Amino acid sequence: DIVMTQSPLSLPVTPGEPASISCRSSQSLLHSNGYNYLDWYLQKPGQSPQLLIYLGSNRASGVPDRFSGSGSGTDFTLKISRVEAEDVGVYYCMQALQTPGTFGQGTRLEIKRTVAAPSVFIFPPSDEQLKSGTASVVCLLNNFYPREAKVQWKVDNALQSGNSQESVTEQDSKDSTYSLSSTLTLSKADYEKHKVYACEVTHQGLSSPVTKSFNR
Amino acid sequence: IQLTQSPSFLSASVGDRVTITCRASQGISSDLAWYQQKPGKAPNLLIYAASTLQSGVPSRFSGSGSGTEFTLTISSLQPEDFATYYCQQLNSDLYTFGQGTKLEIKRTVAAPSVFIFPPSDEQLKSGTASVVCLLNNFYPREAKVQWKVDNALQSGNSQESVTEQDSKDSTYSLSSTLTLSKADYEKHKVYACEVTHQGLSSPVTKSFNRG
Amino acid sequence: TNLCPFGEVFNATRFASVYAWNRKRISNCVADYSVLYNSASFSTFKCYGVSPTKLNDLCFTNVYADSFVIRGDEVRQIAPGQTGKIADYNYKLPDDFTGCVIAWNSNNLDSKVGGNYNYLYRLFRKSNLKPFERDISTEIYQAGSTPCNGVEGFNCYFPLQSYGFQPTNGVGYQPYRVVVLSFEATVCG
Amino acid sequence: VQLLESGGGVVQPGGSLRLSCAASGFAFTTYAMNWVRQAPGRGLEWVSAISDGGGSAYYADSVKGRFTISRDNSKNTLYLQMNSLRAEDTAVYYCAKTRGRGLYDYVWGSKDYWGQGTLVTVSSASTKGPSVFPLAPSSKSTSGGTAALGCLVKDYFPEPVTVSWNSGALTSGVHTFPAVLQSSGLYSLSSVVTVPSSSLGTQTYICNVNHKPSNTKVDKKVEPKS
Amino acid sequence: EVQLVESGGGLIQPGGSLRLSCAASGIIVSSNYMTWVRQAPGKGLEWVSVIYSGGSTFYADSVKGRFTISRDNSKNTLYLQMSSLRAEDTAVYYCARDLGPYGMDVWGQGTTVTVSSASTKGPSVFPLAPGTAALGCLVKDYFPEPVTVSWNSGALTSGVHTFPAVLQSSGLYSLSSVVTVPSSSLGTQTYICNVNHKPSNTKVDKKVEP
Repeated sequence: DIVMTQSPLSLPVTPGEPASISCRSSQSLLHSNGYNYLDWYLQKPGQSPQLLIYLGSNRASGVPDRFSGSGSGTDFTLKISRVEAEDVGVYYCMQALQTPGTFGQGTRLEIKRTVAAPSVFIFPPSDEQLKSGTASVVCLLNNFYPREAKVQWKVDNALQSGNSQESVTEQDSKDSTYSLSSTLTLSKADYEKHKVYACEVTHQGLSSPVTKSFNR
Repeated sequence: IQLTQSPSFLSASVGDRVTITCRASQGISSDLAWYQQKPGKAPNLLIYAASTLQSGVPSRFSGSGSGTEFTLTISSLQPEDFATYYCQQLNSDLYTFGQGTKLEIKRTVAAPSVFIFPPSDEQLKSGTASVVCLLNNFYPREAKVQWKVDNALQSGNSQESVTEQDSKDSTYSLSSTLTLSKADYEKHKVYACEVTHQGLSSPVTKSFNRG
Repeated sequence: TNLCPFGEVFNATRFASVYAWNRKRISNCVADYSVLYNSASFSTFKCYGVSPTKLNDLCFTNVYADSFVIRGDEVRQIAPGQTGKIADYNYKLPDDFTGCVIAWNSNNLDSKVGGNYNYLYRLFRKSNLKPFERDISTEIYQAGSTPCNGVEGFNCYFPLQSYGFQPTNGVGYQPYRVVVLSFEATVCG
Repeated sequence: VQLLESGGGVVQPGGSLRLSCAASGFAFTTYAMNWVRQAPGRGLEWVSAISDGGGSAYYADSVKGRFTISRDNSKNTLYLQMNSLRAEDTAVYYCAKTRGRGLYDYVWGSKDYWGQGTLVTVSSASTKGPSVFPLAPSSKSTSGGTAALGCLVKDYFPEPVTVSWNSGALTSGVHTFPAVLQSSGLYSLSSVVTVPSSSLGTQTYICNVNHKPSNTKVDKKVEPKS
Repeated sequence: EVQLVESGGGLIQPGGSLRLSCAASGIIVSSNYMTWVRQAPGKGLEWVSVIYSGGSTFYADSVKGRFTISRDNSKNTLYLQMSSLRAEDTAVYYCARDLGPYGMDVWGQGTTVTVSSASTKGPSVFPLAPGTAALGCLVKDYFPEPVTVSWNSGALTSGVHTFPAVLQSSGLYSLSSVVTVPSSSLGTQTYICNVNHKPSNTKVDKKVEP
């Protein structure tokens, strides 16, 4: 099997700046007739891969002119002359020569933007979820940058350790922001033994951490 | 088969989304192409098979359509994108085109700069005199030009010429040519070119005196 | 003892692309050549030797039924002495053709919503076919000076193209099943 | 050009399923086709390719024997039969058409258009349609402001679950979150959306949760509390 | 690399005849659908003629029996023989490689055929004499088109405006080329307009002083 290694695996870029991703193969990919059997695929969040470059430096149909591939034999480069927010995704190289088609590990292209504070929101349990025995308090962090933030669950001013779960979206293609949710999952029994549920959130776009709360 | 484009003329600003359509009269599946023609140049292929971008063409062009309704979209207009655009039926033994759609760049108002040029003496030896008024770098396209010999509005002895849009600031230029014989050129002294335009709070006049 | 089996080629469920046209031979039978001419279900029924009536008043050495699909607008090329993309690169009748061409609109079977791309014609070929020649090659066609080295791309075209039969097509651009009868003793009237 | 994929769901380990890919808008009979797979958060790995009219087929050595790829040109459909399935074969499965038709445009090579993707999960099963619970609008006023409302989709198996809002009319503001696996092997995701705080009185906000592998289309109106 | 280069158009008397060439490189003319397309002043695109790689030839009805399309493979050239010319054959003629489902992708730069009775006349080129100042070149009374105007043999192209030719009552053309310059350039720089009128083989360079 041909080994493909890209570098780097994480490419943070500012819109309007160039980006460039290097691929290297263990075996030469030159000529099955004079061309380089190297392809570049992009996978936007939630979508299928799309072809960008084939046979080394040929732009696929409809791919923007800002995309370009170069190199020969064993060292290949994909270049984005000007990165746009809609370019966020994972970029894979692939060899198209020998029978086991093999890809690189992928290059996660993250988009750098101005610091944005989240809007925080807190959601009480459904009643129909209490006709089940379990209660889920939910905290939402909406449209923030960068992805670095943690939220602390407090019940009656008593911080919580083992109930929370977190989920993050991937970088929005328009705003370039992130959103995350955190779900406290308790039992009707212990949800109803308490009064004030806080969600305390610390991020780079505040000095004072924000705290949203509801009383039962 | 006959191909009808609409609008025939169209105006939009840098950055707008623009959409042109082509109606086919019988139903041609996906066999449609779009061409751009800059003034003085040959057509370049933009789209083939209704939606496929031709290699090299920027990605702000795109086609959709099938059957009898084809659409050409420029998602974010550029100053260089003024041209005439044509559809074409592919796989047609008559190679049928549409009538064309002329696209112009809309821009903020720009007032003209006026200049007036007495005839050359090199020219006056031949018995015809050409007085030339220049209006430079304005928008929108047309202004009124009034010639005054002495102080008498002329009529029926002038000709205008306009340029195409400039490819980056999108302005126009204009030359009015007043034409008379050497005899009448020498009957009068004050030659004036009065210009009315949208960027002008009042008409500006440009004069000179024979001698 | 029995009918020539024109139900095998006329009422056949699938038809062939024109570049790879099908051909049935017809031997040792008798063929009622006026249940086709008096059908009236055929948009086209031309003959080029002698008449559809005096044809079933004769016997021949052997009879050929060539079948294929084309655009209705291209049927005018299935005839001796024609030119165009179909007569040059796909199916070519000889100047001295003795036989009958039959064609009917087939838009209900061979058209599809979204286009039916299974019917293909040959678009690119350096030189004209000979009469009754079948070319099924798919070698990349070299349109420029540089050899293509087996890669589809610029000046390096796949030779077969698709009729994208969609139902909303104008009738000249709709699919037409065609059958050609050739005559050169085994079958008669 | 479309590559719409069918099949997919759960199959008990060691068992068998068949993916289908229905192609439209292109020659198809003239092109080679591939299958590519992605394990959740793991990168792409190629699986198999088949030529123009069957005839030639290739496979990665990890699947030679159990997986067989075929196509039927008359029906414009590509296929992938799977056998002896593991937990290492749980993945999203992509059909893709190869770009060129020249000899040296290898049948396993450049992949021009890819299908949506169909997820095939493999485990001692659990196949339950979810409980949908409202997430009650987080108000500050109703003259103005912005409010967040949403849908908890709790306890489901397998993946995926799809969420739409007002059946598709509402799309700006929407964040559907990546599912999480909890202490039990059940999944849970939240969808949320931001809307003008003032329009909570004039427009009805319904989330259309469609977990189809348990035929569980649910349509819960989400209304405020106090 | 890949280009079509045409030639052969000009002034021609009605009922007369004229032949256009289209030299190709990169593209092999005998291996392609080559078409001729024409565009009449201010009008749309009209297909004229096509020649298949295998030999066949087709014409628009307005042109049958007067035009002949052909090629010389040894020089990789396409030809349009035009005979018995009419006044509605005045146009810019383009050659173009046709690719069926992909469109016409390669075009020549075009050649202009002008069918007229009138006589070639070369222009007289008088000057337009002069912060920003304007100066310019008046190209009067020529036939037919086109006149080309440059300024210092290309050394000056900024602020240049060359208006399109207007037809006068006499039936001759006139245009003017103008340029804007800083006012202090007048007594340091030299301003020379270069007028070529290929049809009468006239070239004129004229210095423009205050």
